[PDB]
Amino acid sequence: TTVEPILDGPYQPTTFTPPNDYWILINSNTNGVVYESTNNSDFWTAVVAIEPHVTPV
Amino acid sequence: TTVEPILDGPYQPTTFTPPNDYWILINSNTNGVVYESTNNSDFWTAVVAIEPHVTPVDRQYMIFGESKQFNVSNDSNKWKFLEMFRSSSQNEFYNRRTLTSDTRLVGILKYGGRV
Amino acid sequence: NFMLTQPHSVSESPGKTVTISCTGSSGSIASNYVQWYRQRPGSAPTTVIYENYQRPSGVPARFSGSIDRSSNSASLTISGLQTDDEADYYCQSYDNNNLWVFGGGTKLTVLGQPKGAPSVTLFPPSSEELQANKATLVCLISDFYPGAVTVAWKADSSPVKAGVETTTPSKQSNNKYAASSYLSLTPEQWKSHRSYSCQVTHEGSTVEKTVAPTECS
Amino acid sequence: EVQLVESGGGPVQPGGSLKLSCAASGFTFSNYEMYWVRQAPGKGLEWVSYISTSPAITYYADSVRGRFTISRDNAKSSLYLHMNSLRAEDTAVYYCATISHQQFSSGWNAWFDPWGQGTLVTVSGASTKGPSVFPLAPSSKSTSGGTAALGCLVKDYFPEPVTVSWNSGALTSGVHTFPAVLQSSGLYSLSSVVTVPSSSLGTQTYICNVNHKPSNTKVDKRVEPKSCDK
Repeated sequence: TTVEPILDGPYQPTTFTPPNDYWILINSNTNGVVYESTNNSDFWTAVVAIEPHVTPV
Repeated sequence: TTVEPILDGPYQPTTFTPPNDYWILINSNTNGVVYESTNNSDFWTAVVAIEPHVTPVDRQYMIFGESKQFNVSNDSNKWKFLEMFRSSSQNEFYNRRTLTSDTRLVGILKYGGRV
Repeated sequence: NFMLTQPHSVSESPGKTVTISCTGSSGSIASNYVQWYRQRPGSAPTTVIYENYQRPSGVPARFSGSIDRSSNSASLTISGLQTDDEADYYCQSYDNNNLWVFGGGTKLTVLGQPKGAPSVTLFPPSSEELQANKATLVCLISDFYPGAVTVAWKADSSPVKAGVETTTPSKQSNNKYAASSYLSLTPEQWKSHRSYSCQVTHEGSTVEKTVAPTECS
Repeated sequence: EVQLVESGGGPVQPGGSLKLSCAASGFTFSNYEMYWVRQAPGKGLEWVSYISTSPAITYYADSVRGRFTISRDNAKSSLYLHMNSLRAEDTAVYYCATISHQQFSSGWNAWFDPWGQGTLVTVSGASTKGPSVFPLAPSSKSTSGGTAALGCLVKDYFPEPVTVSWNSGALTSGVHTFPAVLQSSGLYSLSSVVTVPSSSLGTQTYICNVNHKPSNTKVDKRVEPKSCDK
């Protein structure tokens, strides 16, 4: 009898289209951009993670 | 009884320092740069793969972050893998030749203090 | 959108390298992927290239493709042209919104033999058809190589859109190509104008024939 | 292997109605889109319909508004098109398919060549009609190099095929008989031409024998040449 892994594994920084009904959780390794979503039609979103206590730049 | 996998796995395009006594083989998925090596001290190297029957053109590549330029060309019906070489930060881009094939593969290794 | 213009025919001598392009009028082919489609008249077509150069398994290494960014085009190179390179080769990709953008049907017919200029014949209305109330004109085009030709009909000062149909060039038993163009006119239309002409373009050079009204039917 | 099956082909009355079906077997067909494209002579294949994971959102092409309609069944794993009452241009082979672009890594090919064979659908209705044979007369304007061309135009006949002969089958050489094409008006037209020596036009008579089997009709017409010489 086999058990599930405690979490589904730290996958790698790829580009793709995740199907629906699935949380995608991400942890950051570098600074700056972590991810971006879009549809190339009417939606373009990105994020940037910034270290605490940074000046407006 | 557990059997070894036939291949070690199609791993992902990451950066690291592979130890010695190990061939690293790479198959290309896109055009342009496939891989680059460097000690960042006295040895920098990269490659670019180009589709067969491409005219002599100067092209731009996001190499080393700061995008650089160099010439490329290929007429033979096989893919062309042009290496670029540098022995110093203050130097020119010694465009070195080569690896031509249709397998669409490249291979590097460390041994005897030699790449 | 950006339409994907094609060379509506092209050829070389089989046995060597050839290239066929597919150029987007506006936009950028570098925006997204492009895929190529070989086709036979017989049963159904097959794909030849996808993702702009990803060769598919099973299909030989004789094919390949690349992208010209500056000129806004994709292109394919074919080496070792087999006897069954005779086909059609469509190209298509996506648009600013994902529906698709397509290219014209690129008729690839590759062959060799000595060159032959076309014979053009223009026939005026027959007596029976005129009695029939049919002015129809016929322009017959024969014995030309390579297999592509263009036909245009003219009313001297007026543009003529209506009533033109042209067949795809066909190989006869002699291994030369033939085609026919017919212009369906009314007797009033025939009487109304000074003359009608048939213009045939082959290998970038144009030949013309003209007909005028006559007393007999 | 992956299999696309389809059905619904045959003659279609313009102003009529029928149904077209395209089911799929070898893949999921829930995370894919599906379209339709009509293929024909050199106008070329073009987009028709668009369904992608049922957002209650779809799209239609230019010549299909209203009179087409689409349906996507995940359960049956098929596309169902209900078709009514369109222009004769719909004579074509309809194709169902979807190209999938998602970055599968190496080690296994998840790639299709995604094309069903398609289904043929012709717009016709073609009650029986006997053919009309029109002369394509030779003349001084039409002659060059010691050869003269003449012919017969077989027009307005239904259904296929027709057999055209010259000199009761004796003269095979130098004949060009076109297959036959369907015009927008809904009638069929073809031409048959022959090449002959310029000297014989005074001495000899040329008769074309047109046979149309469904109507069981045979007609032979003699073309005499006219006196306007070179």
